Amino acid sequence: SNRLDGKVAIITGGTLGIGLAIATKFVEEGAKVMITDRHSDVGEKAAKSVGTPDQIQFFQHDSSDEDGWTKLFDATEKAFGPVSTLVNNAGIAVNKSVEETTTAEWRKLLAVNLDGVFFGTRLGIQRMKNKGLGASIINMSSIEGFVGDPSLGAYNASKGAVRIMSKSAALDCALKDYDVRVNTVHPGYIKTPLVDDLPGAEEAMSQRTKTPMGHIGEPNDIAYICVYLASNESKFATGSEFVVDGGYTAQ
Amino acid sequence: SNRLDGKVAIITGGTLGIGLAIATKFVEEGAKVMITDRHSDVGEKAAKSVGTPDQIQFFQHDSSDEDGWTKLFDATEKAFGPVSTLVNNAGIAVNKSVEETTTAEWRKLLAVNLDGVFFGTRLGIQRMKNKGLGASIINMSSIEGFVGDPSLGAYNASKGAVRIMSKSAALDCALKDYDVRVNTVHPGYIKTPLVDDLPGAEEAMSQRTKTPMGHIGEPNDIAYICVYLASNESKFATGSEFVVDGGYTAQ
Amino acid sequence: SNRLDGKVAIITGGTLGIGLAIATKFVEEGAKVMITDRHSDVGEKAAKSVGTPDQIQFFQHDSSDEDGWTKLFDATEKAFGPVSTLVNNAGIAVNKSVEETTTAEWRKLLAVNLDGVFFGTRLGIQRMKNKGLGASIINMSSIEGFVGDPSLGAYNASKGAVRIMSKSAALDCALKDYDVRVNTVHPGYIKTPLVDDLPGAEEAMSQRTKTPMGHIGEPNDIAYICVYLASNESKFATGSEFVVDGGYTAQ
Amino acid sequence: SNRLDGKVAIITGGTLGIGLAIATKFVEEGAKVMITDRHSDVGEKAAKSVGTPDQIQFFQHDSSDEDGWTKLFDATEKAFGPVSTLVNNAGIAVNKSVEETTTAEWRKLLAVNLDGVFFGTRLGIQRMKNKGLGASIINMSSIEGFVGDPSLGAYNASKGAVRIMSKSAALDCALKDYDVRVNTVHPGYIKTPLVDDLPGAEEAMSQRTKTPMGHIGEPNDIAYICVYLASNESKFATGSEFVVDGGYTAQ
Ligand SMILES: NC(=O)c1ccc[n+]([C@@H]2O[C@H](COP(=O)([O-])OP(=O)(O)OC[C@H]3O[C@@H](n4cnc5c(N)ncnc54)[C@H](O)[C@@H]3O)[C@@H](O)[C@H]2O)c1
Ligand SMILES: NC(=O)c1ccc[n+]([C@@H]2O[C@H](COP(=O)([O-])OP(=O)(O)OC[C@H]3O[C@@H](n4cnc5c(N)ncnc54)[C@H](O)[C@@H]3O)[C@@H](O)[C@H]2O)c1
Ligand SMILES: NC(=O)c1ccc[n+]([C@@H]2O[C@H](COP(=O)([O-])OP(=O)(O)OC[C@H]3O[C@@H](n4cnc5c(N)ncnc54)[C@H](O)[C@@H]3O)[C@@H](O)[C@H]2O)c1
Ligand SMILES: NC(=O)c1ccc[n+]([C@@H]2O[C@H](COP(=O)([O-])OP(=O)(O)OC[C@H]3O[C@@H](n4cnc5c(N)ncnc54)[C@H](O)[C@@H]3O)[C@@H](O)[C@H]2O)c1
Ligand SMILES: C[C@@H](O)c1ccccc1
Ligand SMILES: C[C@@H](O)c1ccccc1
Ligand SMILES: C[C@@H](O)c1ccccc1
Ligand SMILES: C[C@@H](O)c1ccccc1
Ligand SMILES: [Mg+2]
Ligand SMILES: [Mg+2]
Repeated sequence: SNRLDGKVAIITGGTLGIGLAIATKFVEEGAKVMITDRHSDVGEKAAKSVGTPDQIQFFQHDSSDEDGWTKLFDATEKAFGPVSTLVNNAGIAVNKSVEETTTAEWRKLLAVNLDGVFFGTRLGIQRMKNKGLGASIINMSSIEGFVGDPSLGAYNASKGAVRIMSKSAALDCALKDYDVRVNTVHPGYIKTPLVDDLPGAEEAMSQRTKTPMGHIGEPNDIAYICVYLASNESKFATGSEFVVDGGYTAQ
Repeated sequence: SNRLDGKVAIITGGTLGIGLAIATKFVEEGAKVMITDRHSDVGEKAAKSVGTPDQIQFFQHDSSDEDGWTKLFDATEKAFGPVSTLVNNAGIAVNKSVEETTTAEWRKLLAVNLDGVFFGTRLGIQRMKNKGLGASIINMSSIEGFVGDPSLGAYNASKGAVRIMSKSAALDCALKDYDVRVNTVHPGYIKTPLVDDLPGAEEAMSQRTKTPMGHIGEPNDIAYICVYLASNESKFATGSEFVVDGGYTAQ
Repeated sequence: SNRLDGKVAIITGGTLGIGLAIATKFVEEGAKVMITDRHSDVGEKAAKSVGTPDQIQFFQHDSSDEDGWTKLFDATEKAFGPVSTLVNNAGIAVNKSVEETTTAEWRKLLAVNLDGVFFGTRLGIQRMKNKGLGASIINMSSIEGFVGDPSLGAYNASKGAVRIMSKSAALDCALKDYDVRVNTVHPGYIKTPLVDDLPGAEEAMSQRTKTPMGHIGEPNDIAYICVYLASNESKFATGSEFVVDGGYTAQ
Repeated sequence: SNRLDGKVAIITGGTLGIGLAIATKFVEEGAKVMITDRHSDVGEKAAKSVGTPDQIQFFQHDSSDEDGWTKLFDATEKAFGPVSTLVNNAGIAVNKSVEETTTAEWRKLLAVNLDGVFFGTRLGIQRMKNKGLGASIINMSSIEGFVGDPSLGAYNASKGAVRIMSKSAALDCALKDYDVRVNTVHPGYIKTPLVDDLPGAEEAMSQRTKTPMGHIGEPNDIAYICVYLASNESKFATGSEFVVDGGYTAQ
């Protein structure tokens, strides 16, 4: 209760799975939230399922859309006042090795997972700096920002990029006394309705050679680390990586 | 409020600075706490300053004392019921390079910072495994478990050891379904009454070439990450390192 | 002598500084080498300065140019036989924070430093797999693939991407028995004619708070680690990062 | 040929497996070598198998024996002149989890793997500093200095300690202009006569979920990275970790 009192958050890809759980817990802790998706049908339903409009709203936007990012911040501030918190959660995957990645696949994934995170981080710093908000940018950067996977080549590129670009942003914000922190969160495998629709995936993710806990996580596992990072409890954490992975990367 | 309801925690070196703040926040969140120190004069005063005995007690014990560790767990369970949470926070430093470290200094520091953490982790696993407690062992492993410092040679050895030994323990507990998680916390420089008594230290720690935020942290900065790790909010986090350092290691 | 006997190497940006030294040592160790640059005036002069045409040639190509990559491999094989070794060394920098990076700057840097490395790695795997060549792809991925720099935001993104994308490629090549290794090299600051033309840069790079050795490196420092990685001496090294930085990242 | 001309090296545990291969390649490259073991029967045979006495000798010494370390340096200098190079390779393992490690096991393993490496590094700095030797201390610090293993608890502690203590030493030597570098080498699984005597071990080590190359390494794989680190080719490498692991840690 009340751990995010006063905060105003944007959560990209906030309509499903991890993003939806972040949104849910953010509201529970007193934040106002704007969630996004490119699909209005998913997004309108998502917001109402979490709370009322004084709590949470939806804004249609593809995170790869640079100009839209500006529209999104303006809509959030109109609704709730100045934005304090940004969670760059929208992302896609391609199940190709580097060798078998088409250039179109490469460009499409980087547009969402890398360009989109850049656009959001850049704008967030500009919009949040120097306002006494206790501002926090949380970038989703994966276990696949630490280790490779032979069939996630472009995804690995994007997650390693986010991991280190976030450090750059963290450092500049700290050195300039901007009152903006930047950190990354690195989920392991998480159970969602989507993973459920991939036959055998959860079982495969749960083998001990993959996740030593022997099972995969839940959306709220990622929500709770995001609450900590969004809150003023984490006012001395910047430039760091927060891993919640069931032991995946420990072996 | 209530984030640690039902938990029973031991915090070594829990009478001052970081440990005292962990203890304070743990009680605030509903945990019962046993704090330790080798000095009874510091410890008795510390516990009363935080809460009443149904909340928090003191047990005299040097973490390097293997047999005492057993006494400590028994006293904690007598007071509060079965222990769920262990924070291995006791530690010392020597301001010597590797070259200038005496063997006596080496052995003394390893006895507290490495042997003590081993004894606590080993016993904690034995005492906590298989009880449905949502058990959590939090080992303090420093920014100096990631980077070297030319004048902290033995300290660096100890912190690197804790960092990776904790992964081992995490993995075995996960693979065996013990219901015990093991993680490390890595503070940067934190302001305490002790740092204050070291002339020039805070200023030195606050230079941008050291801590990019331009200031050092506070004890509660470490308390709040420990609350997260002790709580069931972090049930999918094991084998990982949680850094709260003002950007120190990001550059 | 003879450590690269039989090898046929492409070195992008092989006409100056680090790339030129890699080329020089590669020839000295028996490799045939094709160096590239987008500028024919630099490139033709560079090759002749190292050796004769049976040893080393130049091919004009911007590493961001996807179609050219194909032309480059064909020209190298025409000259020297099947390519065994690729050093993705071409790169650019922008001295902007994330906040102050224009979208045009972002795209331009990623085109060279990320897309170019992807194109080369992807093609190299296809062209080198399954030929008994002891093939090796060496990707230049910087100290700035480990730590952030407040004024190198896009560069940091690119280097973190290369760092982890290379692991993906390494893993897939290993799992498929392709006889291709992929590793990254991470230079610290190196003295070149270019650094010399940046007033104050070497001195700034040589402060102990930056490079603890108190001086910066030389091009041959990077050449020698590349010889090791190109050679069959390193036949069990894949998916790893090789740092040569004067201690920069150790503190 | 000649890459270690003039060098005088001590290699602890230099009589078998990895250490023996390091010794072999060091002699081939022009170094004089003193190898150690606690067992004179293994050691005398080992030296003669590599070369003559003007090349390589044996000195009986347990690396956990502090006073002996002094005897060892004196004997090496008597034979060959001032020592330039130290490879701290002696080590033991215990196949126990943290939970199941006895205190006697803990102390015994730390005595060799941690205390021994400390004693050698400390003495090496004192004996090598300020002599224009291009001195290099190479500490064997394992894949198990990066990742945990549930059945190698004490070993993990020791290897994480070596990993970070070496950074400390590297930094102090660099800052003080000692002309001593300190780096760590991190082998994955390597085939030796000992591994061969552990039924099923190589096959187990070679599963793709362990070593993605699908096989384990050979002793010379570690020898060649040590030649690079001992040589002046690596004069700008200090405080770094060199991993040769078949992809083990990349996934
Ligand atoms: N689910 C897992 O097992 C898992 C594992 C590792 C990492 N991750 C990462 O965690 C993050 C969140 O996962 P998730 O559960 O919300 O994903 P999800 O699999 O449940 O669904 C995909 C999500 O991505 C968002 N999205 C995709 N493309 C978008 C675009 N162009 N614009 C805006 N939004 C877009 C959608 O809103 C959607 O919620 C992602 O970045 C993902 O890469 C997830
Ligand atoms: N204060 C900082 O700036 C800082 C910076 C980096 C890391 N750390 C680490 O954080 C942890 C906690 O710091 P702190 O503020 O509580 O320390 P502190 O400097 O305030 O005081 C030392 C603490 O260590 C404990 N301690 C020392 N030796 C002990 C022994 N033999 N047995 C039991 N307890 C013992 C004491 O209880 C005391 O509270 C330590 O492990 C320390 O190494 C602290
Ligand atoms: N010089 C340093 O201090 C330093 C420090 C850290 C990292 N690095 C990295 O090391 C690598 C090599 O450095 P360097 O000394 O050769 O660089 P350099 O500064 O001496 O010169 C730039 C080099 O990049 C190449 N290049 C740039 N854009 C290119 C393009 N579009 N197509 C083809 N080639 C292109 C050129 O051939 C040129 O040799 C680079 O990737 C750089 O990012 C260098
Ligand atoms: N062989 C592998 O698969 C493997 C895998 C990972 C790490 N390592 C590490 O690599 C290093 C070298 O391996 P190896 O092949 O030489 O070992 P080995 O298994 O072949 O034989 C053990 C070696 O350790 C030395 N040794 C053990 N205790 C000693 C003591 N008290 N004093 C002096 N010397 C002692 C012996 O000389 C012997 O050569 C070791 O530190 C080991 O921990 C080996
Ligand atoms: C790593 C995770 O995001 C994932 C990617 C592709 C397919 C399944 C899971
Ligand atoms: C790293 C921190 O624990 C410290 C150690 C010695 C002196 C001051 C601070
Ligand atoms: C990191 C190195 O490549 C660099 C980048 C920009 C300016 C100077 C040096
Ligand atoms: C990690 C390696 O040194 C090992 C340890 C114990 C048994 C087998 C192999
Ligand atoms: Mg640093
Ligand atoms: Mg792994």
